[PDB]
Amino acid sequence: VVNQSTQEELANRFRALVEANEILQIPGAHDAMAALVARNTGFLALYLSGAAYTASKGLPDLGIVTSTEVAERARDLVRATDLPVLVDIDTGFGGVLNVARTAVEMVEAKVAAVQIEDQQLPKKCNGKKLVTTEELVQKIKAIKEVAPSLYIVARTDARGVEGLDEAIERANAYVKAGADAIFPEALQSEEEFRLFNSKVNAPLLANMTEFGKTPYYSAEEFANMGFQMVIYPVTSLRVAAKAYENVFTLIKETGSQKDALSNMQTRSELYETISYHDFEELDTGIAKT
Amino acid sequence: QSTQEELANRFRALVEANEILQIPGAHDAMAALVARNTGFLALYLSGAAYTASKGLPDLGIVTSTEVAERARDLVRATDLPVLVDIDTGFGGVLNVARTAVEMVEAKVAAVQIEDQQLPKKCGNGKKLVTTEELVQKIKAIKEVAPSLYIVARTDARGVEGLDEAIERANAYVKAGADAIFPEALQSEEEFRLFNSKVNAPLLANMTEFGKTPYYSAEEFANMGFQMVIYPVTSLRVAAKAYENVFTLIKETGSQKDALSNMQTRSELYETISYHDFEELDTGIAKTV
Repeated sequence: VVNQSTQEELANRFRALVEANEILQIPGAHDAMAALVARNTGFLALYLSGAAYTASKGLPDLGIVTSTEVAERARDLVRATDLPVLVDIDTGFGGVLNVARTAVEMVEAKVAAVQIEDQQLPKKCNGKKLVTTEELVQKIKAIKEVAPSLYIVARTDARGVEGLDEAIERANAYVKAGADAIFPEALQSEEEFRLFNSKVNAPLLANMTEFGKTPYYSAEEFANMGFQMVIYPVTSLRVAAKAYENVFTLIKETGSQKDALSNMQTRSELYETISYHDFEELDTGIAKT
Repeated sequence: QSTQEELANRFRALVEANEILQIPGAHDAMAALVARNTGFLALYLSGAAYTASKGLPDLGIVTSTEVAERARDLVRATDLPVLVDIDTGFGGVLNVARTAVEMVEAKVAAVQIEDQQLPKKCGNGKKLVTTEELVQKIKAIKEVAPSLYIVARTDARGVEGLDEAIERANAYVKAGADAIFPEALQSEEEFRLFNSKVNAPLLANMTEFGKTPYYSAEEFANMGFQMVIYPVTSLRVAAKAYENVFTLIKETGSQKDALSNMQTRSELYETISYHDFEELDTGIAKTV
């Protein structure tokens, strides 16, 4: 709260990063603290996956979270860093109208971009089912209608369930509806990357998630195969939960945490990252005047 | 699963027990889950850990509603007794009443109130309220939220001395505090002398990089402590973890060399109890 950019300013800052020559590395941050470390690391864009946010709250990725829920966490990310944030919003949390509200809720939270997919949920009473191309298109039309200032990324899981060629047709159809970029989940080879890149006239997103169906290509490698941005969605929570495990086990069976001191953020680093000095100069600046 | 009153009396029995109660700080539900899986029987919600997780400084700028919110998230995920740091009650005697009720509704086992005087004037710094002022706040909680275990934190040692700290602590117990928190006692003889003249279960602050050495849980127990907290420890290890894997990704272009520092999918799978939700789904679909 010590001295920024508006939603469209953050949105236009996000587009230029995608339009830029170099590939846009987008790390996911489940909380505002992690968002700060990403900013301090040098990253220019932010990401919020439902998978990490749910796990952060101890819930499974089953769509049992509300759209407002995500908008609040996305707000903590923007407030703390003033960086362009890409938000995973599943299927828009409902029908065309729920998507519209979802879209507006994101703009209010000064979110630069959102990510909607073509999966069919809620699934009937553990499988990947898709909606009709028209159904997601309608959702895309709704977003552009109620929130034109919002950058759009469209996720398609058609490669797995339908096929490589049906995924491209869906992609180009999502593009003509208003989607600025395409998230093609589960492309299986370098050749599939390049062919998808050439057949679709839109920047491609890379899901660099761990222990998944994607080889650990470098960001430079994704850039040469036809991708203009790359995400590391659940990485933040992944290293965090592993760290809790270490320090908790230590305290539990040794009786102290004196062995994990090397794996900790010191007082000064917390102070600095949290910008205590800027809160002090504010209050003191008002004080001496 | 468990009611508030069941969780509160569970916290009480854990204190009355001879073995010292280790209470780690869990800034979020994920950290709370791992703490229970580690075998811990109680959780601590630090105001310093919470704020810094929300990218905010610990300057009393958060609401009691957003604290009870995160507190409830901790309780729901673990069904464990939770000790919540409510600072000063977030206002006058009236605000402490609502805060107490808010914590009860969030199924919180115990709360922690301070000697600190808030807000601080426009001019770092340290000052306290009057003894009568906090006693009134403790009295308010006992009246409004009797089902709530009360821990009173005093910071008189650093500003007013051990003498006033003891006199305040006993007045807090008289007000209804079930246990007390004596911040920053200077030595081991101050530990014993305080334990001697104060008639209540004592709490120990085992935070890092401070003026307190790293005793084991047993070493505190020998010195008379029944409970010891690890406030912002979970937040500290999470941050450095962010720093390492991000610097890796930014400088290398991949997270490949940090795969050994990550919780696997299957470990995350079993952590958030995905198996039980799936059992519930088909447990409904197959009964009809």
